[PDB]
Amino acid sequence: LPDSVDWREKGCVTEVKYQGSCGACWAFSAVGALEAQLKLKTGKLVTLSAQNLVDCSTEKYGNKGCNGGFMTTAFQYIIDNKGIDSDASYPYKAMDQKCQYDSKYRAATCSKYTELPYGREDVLKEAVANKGPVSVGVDARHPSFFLYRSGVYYEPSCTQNVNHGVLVVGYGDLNGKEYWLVKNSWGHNFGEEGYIRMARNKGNHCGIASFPSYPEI
Ligand SMILES: *C(=O)[C@H](CSCc1ccccc1)NC(=O)[C@H](Cc1ccccc1)NC(=O)N1CCOCC1
Repeated sequence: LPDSVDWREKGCVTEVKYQGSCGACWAFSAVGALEAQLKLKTGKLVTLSAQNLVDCSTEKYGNKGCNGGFMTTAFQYIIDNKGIDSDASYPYKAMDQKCQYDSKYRAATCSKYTELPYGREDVLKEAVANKGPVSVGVDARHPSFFLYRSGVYYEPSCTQNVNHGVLVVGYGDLNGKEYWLVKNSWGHNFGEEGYIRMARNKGNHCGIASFPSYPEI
């Protein structure tokens, strides 16, 4: 397997988004994963509607809009719905709204999704190298997480009990410190232009490999 991967270099990652005061991290992680598959399958990079997920993948999917949700059930909604709209046609408002999905603006579909084995960083590495960006949950309930600025993030208080959905878009090592390249949804001002490099192969640090999943078109 390659020693380093960065899907941004292959044009498979859209601009970093900003969720604001809405807990839509799960929606952003899910569309981020599908946006990469869309680029790989059609040759075009389009940001997909996180709002579509927030407004439409609700109770039936165990999701609570701005109060939280799951990437896996978001993918199921896209499968059941037979599509998800473009972000351009269905903009993010950081608020719970009525469902306004319209197939006229469908920008992608999802036929299935895959869940990786609990805590296996080696399997996660393979998937990121061979399949593409992977949605994961991390333990971000530590003030050091939002205050992260650069380098490889390591928080001794972290645990494997996850609560924040993000997207792994690569991996590598910074002078010997292995890491996962993670795209967040806290805007361009967070971390390294919207990304955080999290410790890799350090005992499933922050639970990054606890619940990984990726969709396929
Ligand atoms: C992402 O932004 C959120 C935080 S929800 C709490 C909150 C914080 C700040 C403002 C408003 C609300 N997290 C989630 O959406 C997580 C994502 C996730 C996915 C997979 C594994 C771990 C975590 N999901 C949840 O918090 N919930 C899922 C649905 O029931 C409600 C809780």
